[PDB]
Amino acid sequence: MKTQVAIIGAGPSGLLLGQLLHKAGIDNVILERTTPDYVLGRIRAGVLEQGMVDLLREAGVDRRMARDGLVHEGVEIAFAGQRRRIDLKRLSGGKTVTVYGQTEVTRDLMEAREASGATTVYQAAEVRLHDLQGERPYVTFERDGERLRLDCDYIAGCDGFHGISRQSIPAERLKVFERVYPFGWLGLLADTPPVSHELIYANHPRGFALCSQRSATRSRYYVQVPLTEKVEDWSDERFWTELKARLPAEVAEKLVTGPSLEKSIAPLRSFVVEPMQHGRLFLAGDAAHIVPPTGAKGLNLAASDVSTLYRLLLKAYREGRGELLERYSAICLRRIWKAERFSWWMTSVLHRFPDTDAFSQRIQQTELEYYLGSEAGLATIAENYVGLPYEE
Amino acid sequence: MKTQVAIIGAGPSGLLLGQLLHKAGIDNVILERTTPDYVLGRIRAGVLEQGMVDLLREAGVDRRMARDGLVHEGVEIAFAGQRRRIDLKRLSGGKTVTVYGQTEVTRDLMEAREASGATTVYQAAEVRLHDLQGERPYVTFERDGERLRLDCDYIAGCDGFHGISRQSIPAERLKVFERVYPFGWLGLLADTPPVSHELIYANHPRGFALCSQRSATRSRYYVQVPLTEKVEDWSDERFWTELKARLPAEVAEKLVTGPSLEKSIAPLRSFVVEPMQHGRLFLAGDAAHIVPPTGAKGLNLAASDVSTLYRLLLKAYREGRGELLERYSAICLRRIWKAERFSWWMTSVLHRFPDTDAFSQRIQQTELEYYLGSEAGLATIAENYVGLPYEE
Ligand SMILES: Cc1cc2nc3c(=O)[nH]c(=O)nc-3n(C[C@H](O)[C@H](O)[C@H](O)COP(=O)(O)OP(=O)(O)OC[C@H]3O[C@@H](n4cnc5c(N)ncnc54)[C@H](O)[C@@H]3O)c2cc1C
Ligand SMILES: Cc1cc2nc3c(=O)[nH]c(=O)nc-3n(C[C@H](O)[C@H](O)[C@H](O)COP(=O)(O)OP(=O)(O)OC[C@H]3O[C@@H](n4cnc5c(N)ncnc54)[C@H](O)[C@@H]3O)c2cc1C
Repeated sequence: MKTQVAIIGAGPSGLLLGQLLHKAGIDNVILERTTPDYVLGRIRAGVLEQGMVDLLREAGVDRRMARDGLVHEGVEIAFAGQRRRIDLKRLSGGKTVTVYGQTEVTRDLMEAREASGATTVYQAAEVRLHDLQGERPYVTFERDGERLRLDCDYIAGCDGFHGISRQSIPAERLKVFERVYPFGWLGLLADTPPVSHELIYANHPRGFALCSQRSATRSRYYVQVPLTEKVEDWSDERFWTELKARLPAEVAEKLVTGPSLEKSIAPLRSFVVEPMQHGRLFLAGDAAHIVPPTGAKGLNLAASDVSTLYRLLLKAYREGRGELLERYSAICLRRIWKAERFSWWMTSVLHRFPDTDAFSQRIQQTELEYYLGSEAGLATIAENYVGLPYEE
Repeated sequence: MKTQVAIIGAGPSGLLLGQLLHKAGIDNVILERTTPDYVLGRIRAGVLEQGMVDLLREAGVDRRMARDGLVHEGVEIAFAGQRRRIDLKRLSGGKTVTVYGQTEVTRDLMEAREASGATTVYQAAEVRLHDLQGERPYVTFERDGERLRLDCDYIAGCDGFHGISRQSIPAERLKVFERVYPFGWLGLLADTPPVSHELIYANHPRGFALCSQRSATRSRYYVQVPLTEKVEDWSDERFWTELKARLPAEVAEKLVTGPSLEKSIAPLRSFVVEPMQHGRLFLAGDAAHIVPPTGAKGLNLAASDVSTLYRLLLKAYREGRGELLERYSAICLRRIWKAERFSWWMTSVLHRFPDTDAFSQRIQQTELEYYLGSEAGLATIAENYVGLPYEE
């Protein structure tokens, strides 16, 4: 079989890239290691930037989002007995963020692809990339015991952190930057009304806590835990008690608790690889970089990578301007590094780090006091939170 | 579940390590991504060093090998109209090599493990390593939809070039050395009597050819092909004609051809990673390094890595000398680099390289003439071919 653009991974990155391209008349095939069900079981993201929202509208998959999504105009940070609200809309110049789960975005994209008739091969086992530096690269994979070959012009590696794409580039050609945090996030999804109409990020001595949501009757809560914890050691009962302990009393007493639909621990890390392409292979999303969930940038950076790749592929196919693809990494890395710096900053001021001396604790507290009390400080959080502008 | 040593991959490396350890009283669990059948379908190696042979005897899996294996005392190199034999036995000081297929070695090891009652989990999907730098590392995997956790003290990554082990070590902690050759080997396994009682490595203007065997009625032939070739473009008919064209007439006319049992193309590469361990994780075999098949060192280097790891694990468990494990990489890398240099040398003097000027062609030919005509030159090939001594 042959196609123009072969896409590895049917998560939001690949599906969004594949929708945009198909819409523009560029044939693409998506190869996914697992099943649609497995993909749909990942809870993950809840916060989307305006740029992600417009990209979904452009891809023609925004009906359900425009209806069910919640537009948020502010967020709250609670520390040292105080609760400070950041007016994102006012401080960022009218920009806002949208709360719509990643499961929903994925489901909408999967349905739009299903209907369009575009090719999608699930349970594509043992995917291997070949002739990346040639003019005719190809992908081999196993479907029901038989190994097929897919010929293409370009390959978009949208296979996540553990995908085959990044591994297929000669190690000596990549420079990795990584930071692993000494804690993870224990998340709990419940069918209960959220405790606030906006998100509450909390720095507490016992550790970080976050009050999020998915809709008016579905909440998502998180608490910072050491990497040595096991999810089975955390009953719903234990989670609620711990969460309550980390929140302001007035917030904790208004909390409607209930049994969990999902519970899991996500470890935290920062990771960037440079460059993000090799020959005819271009990395996008988690395949190229990871940001701690604190700044809500992962899925959103996946979106800007995809918007950039799509627009460069359009010029190549439509305008015969293939030389432009060489600019992929430079354009993306600029936005990636700034979003990494913000996610790193948020993570450092909101979490409890092991082995912290007196001076550092005081500086962490002072960072919050200064940034949340200065009009200029608030603006730096707001513009970064809503999302820095996409480069052209 | 808990065990002492968790082993990733049931190829010869993991099975051999697991047999040795079990025999010494150290419990180990082997996790394999595929099925026993898939493992048994890989043809691969045919030449074993004396050190590999003694290691199999020590592991108590040499009955069938001692019976069916063919001990070779010499090899032949054909170039420029000449056929020169290297008397390995005489030039290396009595050492020889043994021809016994890797499929057989694997089958013998699998049966010995089956009988011993030692744990082996096939179709162990989505294997992930955790807490490598801790005192209690663990492995998570999926077996029939359910994700299990395996606790252990040490983890031996014997999962090959594309395994999860090497990928689990922080990229910034490893320094990769790699060379990819512009050609691959098209191999053909036939149920016919070999053309010679010894192997024939041939440098011919059309490219490299190799006459090997598995037994008195089963041969293995190879011809050098560009990376752009597809196995389906090579009929048995086309292979035999090409092979015949690359061999000395007297050899080519004695050739008994026949339909193929197996046909495949293996690309050539040199690859070394330094160090070969991280915390409680130790890499072995193809997971740590790849050598072009020309010098017949891959499986053999896997054996010395395993012999070293086993002996260091024995001191740790039996003698409480865990500090010795830190020496793993230094000991192995010494043997690896020398076997890499030899495999690289063999590859460069026996193959046709694209874009070679007149001077280089003459030097390649002169290398053969000198090394095959000097008693000292012959000895350097012989001692390296039989295998350099294992370090203690
Ligand atoms: C707890 C948590 C909270 C988060 N919150 C936010 C938030 O509020 N906002 C935000 O922007 N980000 C957030 N993120 C991040 C976001 O979820 C990820 O960045 C996003 O899922 C990345 O999408 P991707 O398409 O790049 O890959 P992924 O979602 O990982 O999907 C990659 C796909 O490729 C497939 N694949 C892997 N290997 C292969 C192979 N060899 N062959 C074929 N297919 C393969 C995988 O099965 C998978 O389907 C959060 C993440 C977590 C963990
Ligand atoms: C054409 C050719 C000829 C050769 N000739 C010779 C010869 O004559 N002599 C010689 O010494 N060498 C030779 N070699 C090399 C030799 O075959 C390899 O070095 C040897 O197979 C390495 O063994 P290993 O156990 O390290 O791995 P492998 O044989 O690759 O096995 C690794 C195992 O790990 C499994 N695995 C992979 N990923 C995972 C995962 N995520 N989870 C669990 N399991 C996983 C794989 O399924 C596989 O079963 C030759 C190779 C080739 C290709």
